[PDB]
Amino acid sequence: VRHIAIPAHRGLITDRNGEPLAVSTPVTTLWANPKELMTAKERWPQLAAALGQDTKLFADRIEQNAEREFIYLVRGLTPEQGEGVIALKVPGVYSIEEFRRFYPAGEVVAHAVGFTDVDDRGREGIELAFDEWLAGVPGKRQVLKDRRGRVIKDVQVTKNAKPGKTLALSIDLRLQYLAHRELRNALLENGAKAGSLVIMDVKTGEILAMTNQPTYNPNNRRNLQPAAMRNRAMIDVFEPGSTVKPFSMSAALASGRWKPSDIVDVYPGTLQIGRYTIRDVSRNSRQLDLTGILIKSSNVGISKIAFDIGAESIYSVMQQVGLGQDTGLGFPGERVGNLPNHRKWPKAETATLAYGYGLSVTAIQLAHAYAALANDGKSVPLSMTRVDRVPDGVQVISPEVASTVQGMLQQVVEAQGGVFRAQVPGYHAAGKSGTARKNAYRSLFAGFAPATDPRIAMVVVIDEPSKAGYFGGLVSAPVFSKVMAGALRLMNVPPDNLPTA
Ligand SMILES: *C(=O)[C@H](CNC(=O)NS(=O)(=O)n1nc(-c2cc(O)c(O)cn2)n(C[C@@H](O)CO)c1=O)NC(=O)/C(=N\OC(C)(C)C(=O)[O-])c1csc(N)n1
Repeated sequence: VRHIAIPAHRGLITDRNGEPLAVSTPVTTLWANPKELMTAKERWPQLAAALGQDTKLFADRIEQNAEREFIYLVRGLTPEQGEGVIALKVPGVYSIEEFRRFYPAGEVVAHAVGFTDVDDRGREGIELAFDEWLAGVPGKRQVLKDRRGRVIKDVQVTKNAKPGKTLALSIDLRLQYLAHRELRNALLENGAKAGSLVIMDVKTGEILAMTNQPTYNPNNRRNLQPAAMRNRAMIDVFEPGSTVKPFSMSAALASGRWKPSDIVDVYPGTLQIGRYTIRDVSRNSRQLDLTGILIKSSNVGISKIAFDIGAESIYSVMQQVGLGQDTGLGFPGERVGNLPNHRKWPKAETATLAYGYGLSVTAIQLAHAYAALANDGKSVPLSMTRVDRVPDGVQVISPEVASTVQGMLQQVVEAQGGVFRAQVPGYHAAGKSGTARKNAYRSLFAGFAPATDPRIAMVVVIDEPSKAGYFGGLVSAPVFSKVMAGALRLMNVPPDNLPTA
């Protein structure tokens, strides 16, 4: 070896407003030339001590490497700690200036941002996804050494290091902190195993927050529990159950065959389909209108609509809003779930599609589909980076149908017998609860606000709540209420439901 590499300064990662999320910090690595150390053995114990190493094990290491001209002693010290050991003047001890990431927000955005390894290479999250952008390129310095490997000098910088480039995420750290706190709070209030919360800008496709529990502090490389390192919002797939009923309803309203005031008879709350029985969560209904089917969350009601309009129409809307489909994000480990298709849809599969059973999605997909509904039926491609020019997007549901469904979902939140815990102080909001039997349950709420001129969509997933209440409208709805109330205020959306008159 006639060169040493010159590490490049890795690009700053910020939130959408320039708040630092991953910052390259100076550290110093110490290395030694055993051939030189072998001439200076009386110094070894002082050096061993400086390095926190056992005297005899350190001596054993040097002796075993006596034929080598390079070994690492320790990596990633503070500059001051490194200078401290260099100041001992032990022959054959040298230092290299390197970088280590610091993550100022720690566990709050750990799953989005990810982490680098000891060599400063991205290995999880955004650090990995945008590694090429962030990394820049190392330089090279030619060195002169004697025949024992003693470093005499730097001869010159052959190649200069090129710094990596700054990256501004879509995340709004203010919203990320709020979501993080409120998801953690709800997890603890419910004794739950895990959860995720996603907030999206419905107009721009930006992911404004994406938080999961459990989480981890990426600044601390000890312990490390891989289960806490899971970006569940992107990696965990789940059956969305009742939260997809608004897409079934969109298909119904688009077919020409259904209007909101139409009635379906769901008595006696079960419906036999050959060997399979559809069963409603509550079984105290006969006639329901279409908004009532959503309020009551009736699997029987949505199934009967599905039989009438056919599964193909429902599958198309779900596919178009992105359920079970690749997001087109860069993101390491992201899963796609599954939206089943059929050459010919049998009756059972038509019903189960319509109420979200036996298909699987991620929280990011579900939030993206709600964002399309909220954005007057126009889907904008997802982004984990700040969006300055908004892409054109794709009109997936007709604006009229989107408008009608928005209004129904506002009634789901606001009407008698609805999901009152999702109501957002100061604002009209809209959305739909779900509960999936995995007994072990996952509690869901998906929605957007304000209900007119929607601005943000949100999905809350609470995995295995362990108190007697486990329904999405009980467990996840209040998290939507609190997080939406804070997020809208932070975004300076004027309240559209303050008390009047
Ligand atoms: C939809 O997800 C569907 C039916 N379950 C729900 O709609 N849960 S919820 O919509 O979040 N929800 N339902 C109720 C509720 C319950 C009642 O007994 C009565 O009478 C009225 N409402 N609440 C309470 C709110 O009204 C308070 O405001 C809700 O929040 N899910 C399923 O069909 C699935 N499993 O169902 C359960 C009942 C969990 C089960 O079978 O054990 C399901 C769908 S996909 C899947 N794997 N499971």
